[PDB]
Amino acid sequence: MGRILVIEDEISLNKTIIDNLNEFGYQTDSSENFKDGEYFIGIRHYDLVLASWNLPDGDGAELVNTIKHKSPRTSVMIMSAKADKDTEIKALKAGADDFVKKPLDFDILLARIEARLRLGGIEDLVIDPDEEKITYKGQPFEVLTHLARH
Amino acid sequence: MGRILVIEDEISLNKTIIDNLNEFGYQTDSSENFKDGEYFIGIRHYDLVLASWNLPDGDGAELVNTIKHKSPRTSVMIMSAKADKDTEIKALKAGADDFVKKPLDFDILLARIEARLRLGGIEDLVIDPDEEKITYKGQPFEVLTHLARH
Repeated sequence: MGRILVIEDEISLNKTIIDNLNEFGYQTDSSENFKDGEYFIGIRHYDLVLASWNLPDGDGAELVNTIKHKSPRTSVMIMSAKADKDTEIKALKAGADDFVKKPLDFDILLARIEARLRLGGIEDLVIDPDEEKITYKGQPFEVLTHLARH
Repeated sequence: MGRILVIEDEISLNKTIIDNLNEFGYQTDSSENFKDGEYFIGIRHYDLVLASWNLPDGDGAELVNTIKHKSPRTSVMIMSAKADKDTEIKALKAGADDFVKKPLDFDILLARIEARLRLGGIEDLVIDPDEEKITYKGQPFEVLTHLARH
């Protein structure tokens, strides 16, 4: 049960996506605009965050470069009410953590986002999830983690 | 310039994908069968490895469970000469590192696999790429790496 944030201009449509999101218990904030979502990013902590395109605050590629204020202010995931082929390709170039599309079958996205095996990555542990500073001061991998815990 | 291994039953058809692979200098071995590719996995070292389905040695879901001999013998990437909707969904459930599909536009896959921003992850460095044991015995992130190198 992760958390997936919302970046959308339509509260009805963002609730429709929030269906798929909280289908895995994803914490959400109903966005009435792209800016609404980009601030919902900062208001709370989340495991994955949508982004938009061609919204009232979505300036397309200009929004693409804008939303990554210096180092990207999260917004790892993306959303789209269409296939957004060019947008989808560009986001994949950006290596987004996830993404959602309306024409895509929602059962398929349910199975995917619900479980897609998307794995990758104490005395000295200085992990800071709030500031994205996962770190152990000092740092068979499971054995290594067990030794670190003890 | 990485390496992408091949798992396919047709040498010409797999050479078609090998085009996209060596388009980024991906080392390849022409596979005339699923077993051909699964052994090409072991013959050399690679950055990414296709897998198959419904091949002469592709037993579908049975091949899916078979190819992961105990801990998966690489084969992170997958390939398909069709949309393989069920197969694609299942592989995504497996959290594959990569994949290729024939109906998918090859320019799109060129742009993706060429550059999709897929990054993620000395005195004591005990990294073993040959045996997948990336580790530093002792172990700002760039600063940390610089300090470790010195």
